[PDB]
Amino acid sequence: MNFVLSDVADAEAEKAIRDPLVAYNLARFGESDKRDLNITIRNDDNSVTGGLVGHTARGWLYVQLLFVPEAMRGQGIAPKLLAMAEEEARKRGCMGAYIDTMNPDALRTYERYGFTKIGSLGPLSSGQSITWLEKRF
Amino acid sequence: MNFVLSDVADAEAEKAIRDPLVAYNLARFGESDKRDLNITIRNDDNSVTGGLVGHTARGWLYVQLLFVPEAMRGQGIAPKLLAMAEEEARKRGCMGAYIDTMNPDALRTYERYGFTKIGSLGPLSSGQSITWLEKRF
Repeated sequence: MNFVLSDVADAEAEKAIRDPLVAYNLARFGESDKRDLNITIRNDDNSVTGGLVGHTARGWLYVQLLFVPEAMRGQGIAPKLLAMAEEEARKRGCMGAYIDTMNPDALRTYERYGFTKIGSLGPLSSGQSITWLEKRF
Repeated sequence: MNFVLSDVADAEAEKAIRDPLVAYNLARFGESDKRDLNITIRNDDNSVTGGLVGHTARGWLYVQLLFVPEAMRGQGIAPKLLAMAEEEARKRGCMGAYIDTMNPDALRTYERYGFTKIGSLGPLSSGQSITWLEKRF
């Protein structure tokens, strides 16, 4: 058996590791019910300028990406995206949400919104920390 | 400005949110130096049967996926994959590694290896918890 180290992206190799791990997790822990949850912010010509990317699985919303366009900052837009995601997650029957960040301004936004820190690590090479937060419904 | 909720995967929409967030993070927090780190376990005909998928960024190794084939379990293979990843991460000048799991047997493996819990949440709908762990070099 050969153990091969690589530093390049490879879709087929990554799939060949992900698929059996997913199958293993299904067999052991039951259905994940993984379902995407995105909110796009779109201008007059339907272009995506920002939004939220996440998903619900195993009763929890994970927010993966959130971007607010420069022109729309300081205007409750990030909280609006979080509120739209939470509303949809509650509809799907979720028990809570989680989120992570290295940005102190995003961290403040999430905390004001109602997330509570669950752990952190750092520093990163650039001096920031990663913080994980949850919000139980 | 239109806020559009969706529950289907969309590469172009997700890219249109990820790219400016990456550009924002570069401008504010400097270079990430994101670099893939994979280890494939390959049989005699070069097929991937398992391995580790991760990356290094901002001084830290993140292990995203780890799968050991059924025939190779209870044989120090998951620790071997972690050791190969750590060796490469140290070479790249990383300060530490982090990892997460909902599998109590994977959690035990990671703890024995030398990871230490940084936080957790749960329960999930299926009854398990998510645990995050770190290992500082």
